[PDB]
Amino acid sequence: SFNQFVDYTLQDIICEDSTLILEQLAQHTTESDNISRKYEISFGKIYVTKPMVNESDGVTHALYPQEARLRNLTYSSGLFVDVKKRTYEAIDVPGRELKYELIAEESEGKVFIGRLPIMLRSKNCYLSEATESDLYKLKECPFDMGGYFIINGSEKVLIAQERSAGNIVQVFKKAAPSPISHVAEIRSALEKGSRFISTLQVKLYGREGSSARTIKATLPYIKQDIPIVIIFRALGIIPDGEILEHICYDVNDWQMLEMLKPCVEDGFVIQDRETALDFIGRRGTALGIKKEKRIQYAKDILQKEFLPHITQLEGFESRKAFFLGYMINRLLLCALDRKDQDDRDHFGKKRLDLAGPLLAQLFKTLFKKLTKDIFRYMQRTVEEAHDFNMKLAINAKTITSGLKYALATGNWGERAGVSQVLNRYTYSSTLSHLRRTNTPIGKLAKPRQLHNTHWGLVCPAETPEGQACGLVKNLSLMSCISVGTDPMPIITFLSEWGMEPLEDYVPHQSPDATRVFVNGVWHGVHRNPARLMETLRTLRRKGDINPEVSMIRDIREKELKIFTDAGRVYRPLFIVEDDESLGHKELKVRKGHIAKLMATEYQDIDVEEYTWSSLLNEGLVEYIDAEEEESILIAMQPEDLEPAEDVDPAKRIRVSHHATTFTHCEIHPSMILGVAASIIPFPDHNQSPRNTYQSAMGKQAMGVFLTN
Amino acid sequence: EVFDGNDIENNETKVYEESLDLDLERSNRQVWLVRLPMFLAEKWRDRNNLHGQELGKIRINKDGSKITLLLNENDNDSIPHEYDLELTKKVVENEYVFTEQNLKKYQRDRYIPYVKTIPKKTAIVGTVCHECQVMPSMNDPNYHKIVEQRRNIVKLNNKERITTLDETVGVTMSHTGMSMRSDNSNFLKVGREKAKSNIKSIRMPKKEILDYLFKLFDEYDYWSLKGLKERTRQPEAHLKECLDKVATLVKKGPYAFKYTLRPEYKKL
Amino acid sequence: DPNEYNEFPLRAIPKEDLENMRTHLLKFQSKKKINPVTDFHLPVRLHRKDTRNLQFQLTRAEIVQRQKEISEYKKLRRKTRQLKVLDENAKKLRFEEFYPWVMEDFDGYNTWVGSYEAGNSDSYVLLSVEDDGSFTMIPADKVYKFTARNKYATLTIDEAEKRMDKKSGEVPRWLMKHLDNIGTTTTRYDRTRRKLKAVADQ
Amino acid sequence: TTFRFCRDCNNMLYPREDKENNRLLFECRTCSYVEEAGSPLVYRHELITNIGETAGVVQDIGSDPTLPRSDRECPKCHSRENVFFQSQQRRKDTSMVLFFVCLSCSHIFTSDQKNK
Amino acid sequence: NENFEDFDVEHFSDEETYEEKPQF
Ligand SMILES: [Zn+2]
Ligand SMILES: [Zn+2]
Repeated sequence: SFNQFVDYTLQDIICEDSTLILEQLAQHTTESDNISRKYEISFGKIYVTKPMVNESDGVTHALYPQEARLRNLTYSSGLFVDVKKRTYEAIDVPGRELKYELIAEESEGKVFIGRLPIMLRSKNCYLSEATESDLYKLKECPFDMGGYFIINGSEKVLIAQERSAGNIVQVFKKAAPSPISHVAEIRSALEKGSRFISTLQVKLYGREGSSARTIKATLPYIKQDIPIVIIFRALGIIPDGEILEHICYDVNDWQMLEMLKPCVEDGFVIQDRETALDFIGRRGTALGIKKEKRIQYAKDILQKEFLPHITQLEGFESRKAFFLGYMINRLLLCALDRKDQDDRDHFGKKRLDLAGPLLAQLFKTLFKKLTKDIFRYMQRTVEEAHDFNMKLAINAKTITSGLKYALATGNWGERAGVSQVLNRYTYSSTLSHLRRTNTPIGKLAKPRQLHNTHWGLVCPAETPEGQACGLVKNLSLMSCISVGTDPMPIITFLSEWGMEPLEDYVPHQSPDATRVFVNGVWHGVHRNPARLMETLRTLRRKGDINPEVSMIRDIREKELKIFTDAGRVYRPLFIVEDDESLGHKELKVRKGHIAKLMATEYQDIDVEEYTWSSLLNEGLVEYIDAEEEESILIAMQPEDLEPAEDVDPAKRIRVSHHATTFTHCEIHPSMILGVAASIIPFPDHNQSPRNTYQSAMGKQAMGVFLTN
Repeated sequence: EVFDGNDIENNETKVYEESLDLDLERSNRQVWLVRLPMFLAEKWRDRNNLHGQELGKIRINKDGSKITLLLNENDNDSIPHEYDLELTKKVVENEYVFTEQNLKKYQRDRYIPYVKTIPKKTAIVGTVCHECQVMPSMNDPNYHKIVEQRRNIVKLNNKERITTLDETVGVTMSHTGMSMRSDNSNFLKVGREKAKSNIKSIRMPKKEILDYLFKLFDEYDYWSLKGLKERTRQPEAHLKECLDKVATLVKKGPYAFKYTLRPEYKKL
Repeated sequence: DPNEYNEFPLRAIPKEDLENMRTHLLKFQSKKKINPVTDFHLPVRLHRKDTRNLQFQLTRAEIVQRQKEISEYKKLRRKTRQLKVLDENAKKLRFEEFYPWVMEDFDGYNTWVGSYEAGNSDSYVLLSVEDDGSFTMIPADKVYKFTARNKYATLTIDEAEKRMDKKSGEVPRWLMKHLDNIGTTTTRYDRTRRKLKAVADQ
Repeated sequence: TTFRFCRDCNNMLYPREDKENNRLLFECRTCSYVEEAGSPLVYRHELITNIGETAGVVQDIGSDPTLPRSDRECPKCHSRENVFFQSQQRRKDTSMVLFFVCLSCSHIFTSDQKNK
Repeated sequence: NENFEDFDVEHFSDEETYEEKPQF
């Protein structure tokens, strides 16, 4: 996560608010001063130094973590960005449109913007390239794994923060006293933009015994809950048949149409797109719009604020309308009891914010504040006619103190307990702390209980016994968190392999079409999803698609979901193929691959290096998260459950499951445990609270935490 | 071309030589709506290409309505030259192709004669009946090139990593904060361009300055201190010492804070 | 190869007849087939006008009728500000598509307002069949969905905001059938027909 | 119920009386399109639902690996191999009758004995 | 300070539970 944040996310944050334009009006009392000046400061490429420290007397030298721990320094490195100053001027002729030109003062020029704390053993740290003898020379323990920050000489670990996944439609049954029976909400969030969270709630009024059960949705920046038909007509879908086609995908599902009948009756008197937009414009919360501009205000709200995770550009009203219809369809499916309400505790519906995303959002806030200060100083200099000093414009202490304060104290802002002092009682205690996850807690769910989806991702018995029981979780041994990839290549690939776009999709002519979702965004439909899923799986198993990408085919409700976002917890699994030579399902990994692995391992203690990525690229293993785990069948043991079927009475009773359609096999079942639970001898012979007590108490033992 | 609509003055006869009505006689041309892959759409939509040259041949075999493209060899050799045109819609309804062209601007019952209409020369180029997609043939020798290209679409990374400065860390801080290096840039040097100007005004005598003030008051009755001073190039103390004697300032009117001629001298 | 089929050559359009002319795509959203050469009261008028406050913009028939009748009658400021930088292409689309395409016939029988569709306007290539069987290739740039407006006498917002009020009870099932029976808030076509038959009586 | 829509404006039709024949005609509230009603039923409200229990059955339902397999008797193919699932309609009080899908003919045959 | 995982119950400290339900 830290390497992703340093290598890619920093430039993305810089390029999001790169250009800072200041326009100076002529303010001309006489026509002799009819010139308007346009000053632009633009941030370019960002540079990072090796970790280093500047002392009192101004000398800057390389800082190593041993010195930074001893001298109570911060193991940080400098950030430098390229700034090009643009000066545009134009003749201020009233009525005539201004055409600016450069005065050739395009000065450019690395400028120091702050110190980013460097997590140890990351790509920027000195200890990444260090050998064992180099680590001994630097008085660093070779057993030390890194993974932490040094802030003021304290080893700070960033606890992974668990949050609900974004861009997922979740339908919730409200309480009996509430007039709203069901609520379908989506926490619509975007990654390549302002990172603002806009929640669209589609709500179904009236209880089951009631008759006037209408559906009203909570658009952002709107004081009232607009009926869904008015929103559909405001999106350009006037007739009732097209609206019901967008919502109900089966013409024979008359019960869904019967529940939609009060909704179309409610917004019956609005029959035009402009009337619907002006109706939305009446309820605008800004309250500064004149009589005639409410149409454009409603269009602007529907474009830049209504479901921003799909698009922010114009001309995408059809996709937003189809997604709104999909939300209403899911809401009515739960309302008709065809599907249960969404499980809040499903671990596939969760994301874990590691050091990467946490430092990313913190640096986004700090850099927005820094750009605001740059513009404020620049406006002061151009208004009060003082000379512009480049060094006073960028206050590097802003970014430096923000990162240092949010890492030294756990308060993630300007959420507590994000950064904790790293445990150093034993080695296993440090390992357990570096894989610890935290779930902030006031909802109606049950997050403290161990869920089914927690299999192989978090430890079944490793949690504190106090008030943090179940809220604080520890990763299993093989579990990994995805760092996130760009969904644009996958979306481009899908549209060139038969995915019909959502603009020219009609559900009644394509009743068997499978909806295609990429990162929670409905991008279109596919007529033949089976061979598409086969193509996608063959690309991922050969490494063409990044192995962290999770692709889920839900055959029952005809959905193909692809997730490329960060924060997904996955685990490796063996691949079980058809294997027509043996006539039965078998693991793709064979004894030759195992021999290559042991040959590489014993060479490390001259043949080709056969690494874990060699298994990953040859399709022998695969990365499965909790969403994809819902659509696969896993065998616990290869040699016991793959081949088709006197027993030792001392052995435990095993079931063969009487089913040979396996798609995956567990690598080893002992890998469902975390660091502290893997110390326990025979944990399967113990009562589970005793395993939890030992996992808590293994961190309080005495050993040799580090050799240095 | 900004223009005003709802014109009951028949101004379109005088401001538009071309007729504003839609031309409809080309609407019977048959148009096939064809969807292209990335490489072919890249080489068929760029404006520097497409000089009327032949791009291939179309073979339509009536046995199974199989429509094939037979591209010429002049463009490339990595791309295929036989493409299977699949018809996703044999009959397409209510889809037309219309053009947009700039005009010749040179030479209840309630109505408002202003609707803000932007008129443009428009014409139906043709009618769409066949929605097509272009898939390369499976048996083409260059089809594996397309498979490799589509695999390379998701394989390569368009973003490079952050650049790490490899020089000594103090050399990078030679320019930062504490620095002997003064800024040689001329960016936002408002003080440099403002302190270089010096307006210096001699004490040329009383009769000549009052004659000049009377000439300027004959030119315009109301004068500001800055405007009169830049018109006469005189110090503010001496200019005020003449202006209080020969004129007066307005404190309350619409022309307040302006020195205007005394009403004894206003009639002269 | 045997000539048992037809072999039609394909050529691109010249670029001399591409400059300062854009070939968009027109798409009517209607269940029934719409043919502007037959179903439309000629002359037609496809302009880029304001769609705000329809049912109150008189059609070209009444415009020329009013033209005939009026011819017969005659015969401290803020020095600096922050500019939010934005991409030029989306600004050009917002400025161009601020007013939608509006296609009206002569009597206003068919008034279609076109909405810009940004989905797959860049992957579309038009193949225009020539008279000699040849194919000319035209790159499509924009796709517009056209929806019919005021075909059934829609009603304004003031009555609508009256109707969403819960002070009014159940909205009657045939309220605007009854309103058309009364003669309030009719279509543009009916209003133009009324004015034309009133003028024709003199 | 078989909801009907207008063939001119694609808005939904509503029932209306007439007196010259005393029959059932569905009326378009938008553009007054009228046709005969094919059935006198205008509104049905089911309190017990039997649709949606066999939902999701597709041409490749057998490609799902998570679905259990059985050796039961298909009474259209006499094929032993088939997949099965419970009632997909997720009401809390539905029965646990199994729905079997033959992978050779895609017939939906159940394990119910009250119906059979 | 201290950092111990052995959970010691804070006695006489029901005010956390009193403040959880301040209205009836
Ligand atoms: Zn109708
Ligand atoms: Zn069968």
